[PDB]
Amino acid sequence: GPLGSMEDFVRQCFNPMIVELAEKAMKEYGEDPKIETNKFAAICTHLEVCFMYSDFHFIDERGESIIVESGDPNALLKHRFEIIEGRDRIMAWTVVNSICNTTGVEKPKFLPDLYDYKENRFIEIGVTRREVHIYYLEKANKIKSEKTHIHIFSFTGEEMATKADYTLDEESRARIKTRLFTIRQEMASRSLWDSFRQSE
Ligand SMILES: O=c1[nH]cc(Br)cc1O
Ligand SMILES: O=c1[nH]cc(Br)cc1O
Ligand SMILES: O=c1[nH]cc(Br)cc1O
Ligand SMILES: [Mn+2]
Ligand SMILES: [Mn+2]
Ligand SMILES: [Mn+2]
Ligand SMILES: [Mn+2]
Repeated sequence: GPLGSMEDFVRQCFNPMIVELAEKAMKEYGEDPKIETNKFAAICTHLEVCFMYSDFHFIDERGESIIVESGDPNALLKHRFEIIEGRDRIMAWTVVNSICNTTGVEKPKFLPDLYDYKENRFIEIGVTRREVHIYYLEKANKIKSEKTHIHIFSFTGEEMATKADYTLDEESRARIKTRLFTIRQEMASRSLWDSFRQSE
């Protein structure tokens, strides 16, 4: 088949909000999305997974975690997760500091992806085109904050999480895995996958 451009793929297959946040992040770190294109797709993918991990998860009036998949959550519901990824540096640390000095949870050395108000911990999300165990160890060795929970997804459906604690129900994680499989399949139709996989 014809070889498509990763640029076209990203713009067609991700929400404009996600694409814009990804471009802003790459700029901040001095990478050009029109040149590091496999990286731009990876950043979008990771951001989307962070959002999906958060979606539909609330804390109810009794303080219990619940799932609301309709469009309207009753006004008394609280989002279960704080999303750190996607924010610029200053705002991201502002949010982390607020959580920390409030909940008593200790300050991570690197910006994590999420904070879980049910489990009372930061989460680092990872999305890998390689074996989940290898990537898990890489993340763990990088942060070693060792209060930060790590949850790794691969494009082929494997997961690895700290202490075999997967935080979410199967259905939620299935949504994420389905999305990753969709991304892989579409890239493959455009002959973009092989190179995207090998670039990590
Ligand atoms: O948190 C980030 N680190 C590095 C890159 Br490139 C993009 C991010 O959002
Ligand atoms: O937290 C992350 N930020 C950006 C990238 Br690319 C990967 C991450 O795990
Ligand atoms: O995730 C990010 N979003 C925006 C900026 Br600027 C930097 C990030 O790491
Ligand atoms: Mn809301
Ligand atoms: Mn970021
Ligand atoms: Mn992050
Ligand atoms: Mn991450």
